[PDB]
Amino acid sequence: INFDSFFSEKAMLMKASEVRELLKLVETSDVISLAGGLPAPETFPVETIKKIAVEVLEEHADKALQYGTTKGFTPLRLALARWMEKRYDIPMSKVEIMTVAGSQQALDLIGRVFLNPGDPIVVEAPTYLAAIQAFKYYDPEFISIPLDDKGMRVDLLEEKLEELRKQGKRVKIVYTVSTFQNPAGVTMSVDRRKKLLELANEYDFLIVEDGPYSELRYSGEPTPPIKHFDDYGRVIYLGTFSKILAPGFRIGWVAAHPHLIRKMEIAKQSIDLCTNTFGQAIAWKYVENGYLDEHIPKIIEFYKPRRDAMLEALEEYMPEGVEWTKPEGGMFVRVTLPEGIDTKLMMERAVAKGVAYVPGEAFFVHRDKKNTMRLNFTYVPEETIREGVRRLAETIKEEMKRV
Amino acid sequence: INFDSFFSEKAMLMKASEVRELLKLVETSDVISLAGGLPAPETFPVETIKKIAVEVLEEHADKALQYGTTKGFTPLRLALARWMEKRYDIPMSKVEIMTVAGSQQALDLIGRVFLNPGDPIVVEAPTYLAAIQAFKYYDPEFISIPLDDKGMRVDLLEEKLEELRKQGKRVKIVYTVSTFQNPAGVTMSVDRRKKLLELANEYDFLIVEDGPYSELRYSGEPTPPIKHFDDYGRVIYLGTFSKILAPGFRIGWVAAHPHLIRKMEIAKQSIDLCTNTFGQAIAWKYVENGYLDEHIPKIIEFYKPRRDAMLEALEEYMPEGVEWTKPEGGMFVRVTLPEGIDTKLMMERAVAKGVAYVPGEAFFVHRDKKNTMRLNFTYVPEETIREGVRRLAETIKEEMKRV
Ligand SMILES: *Cc1c(COP(=O)(O)O)cnc(C)c1O
Ligand SMILES: *Cc1c(COP(=O)(O)O)cnc(C)c1O
Repeated sequence: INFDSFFSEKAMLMKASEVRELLKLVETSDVISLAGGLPAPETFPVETIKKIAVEVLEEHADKALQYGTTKGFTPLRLALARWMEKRYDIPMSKVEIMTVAGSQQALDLIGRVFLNPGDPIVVEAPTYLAAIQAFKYYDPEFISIPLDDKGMRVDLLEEKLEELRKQGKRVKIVYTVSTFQNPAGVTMSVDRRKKLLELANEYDFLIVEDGPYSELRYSGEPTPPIKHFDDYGRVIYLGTFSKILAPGFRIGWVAAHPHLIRKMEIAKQSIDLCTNTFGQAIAWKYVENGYLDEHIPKIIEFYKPRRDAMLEALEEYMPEGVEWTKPEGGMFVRVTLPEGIDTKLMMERAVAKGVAYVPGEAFFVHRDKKNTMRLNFTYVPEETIREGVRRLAETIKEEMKRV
Repeated sequence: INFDSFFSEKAMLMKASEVRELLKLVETSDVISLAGGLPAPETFPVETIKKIAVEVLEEHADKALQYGTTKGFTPLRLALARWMEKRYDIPMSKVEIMTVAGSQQALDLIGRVFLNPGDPIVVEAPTYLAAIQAFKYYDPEFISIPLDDKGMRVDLLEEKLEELRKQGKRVKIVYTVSTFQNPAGVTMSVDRRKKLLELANEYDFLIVEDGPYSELRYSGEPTPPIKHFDDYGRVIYLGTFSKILAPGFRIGWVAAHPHLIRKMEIAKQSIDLCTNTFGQAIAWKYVENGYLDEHIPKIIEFYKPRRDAMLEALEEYMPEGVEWTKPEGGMFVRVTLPEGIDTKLMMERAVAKGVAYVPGEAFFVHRDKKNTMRLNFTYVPEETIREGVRRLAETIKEEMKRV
């Protein structure tokens, strides 16, 4: 049987050889990996989860195990609306909540609901790889905007929007991981958040704010989600239980205008019918009964030291010519090497010295920048982080000699 | 803000006004609903689920709560391969297993992976509404084939395939809910299953066998899944825990040739990253430790009486001119009224008399047959079923008078 002849056009394109190649290197024996994107299992509130699971099965079995609505388990959606309104002072008048099988599904749904081939969509450069993967399927025109210490360069965005306007072109969506960005670790300043919203009205586009780390600030001044400043529904906010509960439940939520939620709901129905109800019932109690609020500080207390250890090790071992972001939360740090260095090609040399990272090329729509890398500090203890950074520094010193 | 201007072409099309209209009628006060498609909560093995959940959280917390692979939790996939091989004597050489967020996701993935606009796909007439919904998004050309007491009319399929061949057209996929069909309740005979496979080789197409009720036969002679006769990978088998464990976990699985699984895996990654791991770990123990095999007989024992009550009530109260299928398992029965009767229009009259059903028009790609309906017997007790059928019979007697 020739199976290839059955595949659709989009299926013929998609492939994952490069992710397999990277996994092969990262999993090599005797390698300290700083290339992961996973939360630390020590942060999973297992005892709390066990207690709630039992509670749900004893008092809410039928609703927790039966098919649910596509929009999502109402008690959870209501608890999330209340929690968000309170924690971020979000104007809720034009806000409705729907749950999704992880924020990832929201990304795919945003693609289905808003993107026609060729539609211009703005993403940061670099940006979340899974977002690029989700949107690319819909073949939009990717417009990338650089970042700096204060996140997306909204000044450059405005210039690009004007240029596009003059070309009779329009941007439908501006996608931003506004706080503790994956992969850069930078955070959009409040002044830029307000400006982005102004631009959204001026150039009439919608903002997709991915907020997976909104609850994980370890230091610096709080930066309210862009959604907090949204009074009309210009922002589609994506939250997730992945980093504040556990990735396993595959439960995320979308806070947006009813008109958008209804469309996303219709699109979701044919994809998976509903988000898993058992996990939703558990998340319901987790949020409504105060467990989430009690656990967040514990997560911060666990990650902060690892964040500090990585920044301290970089300062201690990295040679001159190397720069890195200073994340005030989240799980990632971006390291930038001198121009001319290809961190993808240097990978095997890093692995040879016992360390792994994610070559930065992948986080760029066109994979045009090659001297950066993403490091992770959540998954490994402080000493391992230091040893890992030490090995990476030697790798870099040697790479710098090549040319 | 004019949100409509942002919606994609496909988003502009999709809508759910008719499902809302039906839900409105079904939920009317004082109505016995035979229009549901849900398993009975009494069949959920709650105590077993509670025990396994605790076990998983005490002994496998990290793997049950952390992000999983897109292909699926290996211990579960291996247990499913073993269980299937044993229970259905499936030739496993060219079979690999991947888990999905319910079989529904498999349907969407099959659409993404195999269907280009205009591609001919065969479905039974009637067929599973959610399947039509999943495939339609990909705009294929629906080719429908009638059913009879022994399922899909494979003789008619062959004639249609020949006609298409002569037209230079080819069918990529033949989708069939081979056992205890939703909505008809009929089952494809073993002779037709073997013939369908022969045709798959002769006309070179792939078979998607949806087997949500493969484990729920209450009477009659066992009919092995079409997959049991597949030695080369012509069949993509879809199983689900929805009717044998609980719909809430949103865990289904796909048993197919590695080449197809790999493509589906790539497509799934950008949709939701992975199926929820917590539910997968629970399903793993449920299957591997023998719970599933012990529970199946209990489900059969619970549903069989309800199946019998509905068939007995139809025979007792239905007027001459009314026919219905005699399901040997599953959850549905198809009732056919005299030509000229529109069960969609009769709906409000049925609701007025205290009973609801699903007008059959929806289960047809073009919604061209209007004298049928789908009844469900799993969700309500025997006496309620009889009272419901009694009210439906009076509704029909009166409808027959109209013209
Ligand atoms: C961690 C993360 C997510 C979460 O994805 P889920 O599908 O909810 O697990 C989303 N966006 C970014 C930027 C992340 O790094
Ligand atoms: C019940 C049913 C399913 C199961 O769907 P899930 O997404 O696994 O819950 C699939 N196909 C048909 C024909 C069914 O009636």
